[PDB]
Amino acid sequence: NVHTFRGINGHNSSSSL
Repeated sequence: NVHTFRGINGHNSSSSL
């Protein structure tokens, strides 16, 4: 979920093509 789980590491590699 958006409110509880942030996602620092997940966005740093998935959003980087």
